[PDB]
Order: sequence, then structure tokens, then C-alpha cells
Amino acid sequence: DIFNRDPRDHYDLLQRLGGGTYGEVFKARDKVSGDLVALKMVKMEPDDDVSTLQKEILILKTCRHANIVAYHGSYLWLQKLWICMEFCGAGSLQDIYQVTGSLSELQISYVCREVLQGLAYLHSQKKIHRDIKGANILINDAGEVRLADFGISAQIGAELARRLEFIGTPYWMAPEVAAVALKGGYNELCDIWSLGITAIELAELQPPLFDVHPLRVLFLMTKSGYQPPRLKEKGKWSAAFHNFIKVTLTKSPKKRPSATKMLSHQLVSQPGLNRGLILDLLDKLKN
Ligand SMILES: Cc1nn(CC(F)(F)F)cc1Nc1nc(C2CC2)c(-c2cncc3c2ncn3C)nc1C(N)=O
Repeated sequence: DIFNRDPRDHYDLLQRLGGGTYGEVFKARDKVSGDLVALKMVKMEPDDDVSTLQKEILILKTCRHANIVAYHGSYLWLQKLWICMEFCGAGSLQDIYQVTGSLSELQISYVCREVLQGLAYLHSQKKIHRDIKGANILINDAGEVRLADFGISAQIGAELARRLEFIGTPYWMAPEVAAVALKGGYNELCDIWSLGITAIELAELQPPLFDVHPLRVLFLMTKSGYQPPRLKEKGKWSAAFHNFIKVTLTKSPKKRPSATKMLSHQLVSQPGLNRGLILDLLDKLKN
């Protein structure tokens, strides 16, 4: 499952694509097949024994779904874990919309249906993604939609930095998650709220309150009279899209629908939602 060797023995390392709390990601090519892959270098905590690491790589391998970037293999080299993953040629939805402008309502509907399929799978596996946003939804050259990873729950690498990252950028978290360090916990329904915010982000190029200081957003979201956000231009979007935002952004998690329930919402169950809508979006990159 995990190779005790240099990933460079099986791959040619190419350009660094980006990096964050999840690791450093590079473009790479398989030496034998010639196929493009993404190699992600994750620094390890010296306290995590190889049994702890193996338990997490087994999860990385078994927690599999068509709407989550596929895992190919791993390498333990120089106290670092290199993860080989499916190459998503068009980058994230943020990378795309910061060139193309706002996605169409049908494009957002397709993205939302595909992300809901991935979240319904992760929730069935008793995981909470807790990192849904446009930058963490990747697009391949075929127009397919994939979550970059299964979220923050990997008990390897910079887990603590990943877990606390939203405190400095809380715009996509549900109010029960924004109530950080208070007695109430949260459940998987926080992902449904994050998907509602991501739909507004795809429509408006930023999530609601993006211009507000992160500590002020945390202050506002724990106030009793806090109201969920809405789309800015009412006449630009259909009643179905406004209702999708209304129900995904239900303030109380005890009233917020599940990922499976959301899949029958009119916005994402309508006919004509396919990768061709995203192929049209990728065609806009050329102009
Ligand atoms: C082909 C390409 N282009 N771009 C745009 C850029 F500007 F970075 F180059 C990005 C890619 N590819 C990827 N980039 C990333 C991130 C460096 C941007 C990840 C990635 C992996 N693990 C966790 C992640 C990731 N993203 C967010 N989280 C939480 N994966 C892929 C990929 N599989 O193709």
C-alpha cells in the first residue's frame, strides 16, 4: 500500500501547482504509462508511527467515489508522505471563475449535484468534509467535478493547522461550526451549508461577507438574530435556485436537509445537467 522509496523512482516531477495546509502539490508523469498525475507532498509528525500512517493510507484508499479525486498510491520518503492522485487539468472552480466570471445557473446546478453525490458518500462513511469551497472542487479536462479530497479528517500531516484554518477564513462554515470553542458541537449537516455558500460563490465570485474581517464574521454568526445570506441579484436567478440557497442555508442544523435529501431538490434533479455544461465553461477560458 505504501512504498518505502522515492516517488521520483516511478514518476518524473514537474512544476509545483500550489500548496496549503493539505500539502504541496506538483504536476508529475508516470514513467511507464506516460499519464499525467498530481503528487502531493505531506510533512509527517514524528509521533505518528507507521501503524498510524498505514491506518490513514488504508482510509485514503477505501474512501473512494467518482466525485472525489482518486488516490493511486503513496510513498514514504525523508519523513514525508507523497500521495499520488488523479490529475485534474482545469484546476479548481475558483481558478476557473477568476478567468471566466460567474457560472451560469445550469453550471452551478451540475456542480452542486456532483458535490452532493460526493458529500452523500462521505456522510455514509461517517466523515464530515468541513472544507467545502470553490477552491476545493476540482475540474478535469472532461468537465467532470471532483472534490479535491475527503476534507479535514485525515489524522496525518498538519491536521491541527487544517482543522483551525477556517478561524482566519470562516466565510464557508455553518453557524454551528463558527460557534468554535463553545459547548455545542456540530454534525455532517455543516457541509450542506458550505455547499449553499459555494453556490453563491460560483454565482458572485466571492462568498457572502468576504470583505469582512474573519473575526467580525465569527462575531456576527454567533449573534442570536443572525440571518442566513441570500443571492444579491434576485432577478438574475430562478425561484428554484433561490429555494436551493434558502434550504441549504437553513440556520438550524436540526432543520437543514441531508445530502441525500438535497439530491431530489428541483435545482439538482432537473434534466440536462451534464459535463457538457462545464465543457462550455472551459471553452470560455480560451477567450
Ligand atoms: C492542474 C492544476 N492546476 N491547478 C491550479 C494551480 F494554480 F494550482 F496551478 C491545480 C491543479 N491540480 C491540483 N491542485 C491542487 C491544489 C494545489 C492547488 C490539488 C489538491 C490536492 N489535495 C488537496 C487539495 C487540492 N486543492 C485543494 N485541496 C484541499 N489537486 C490538484 C489535482 N488533483 O489535480
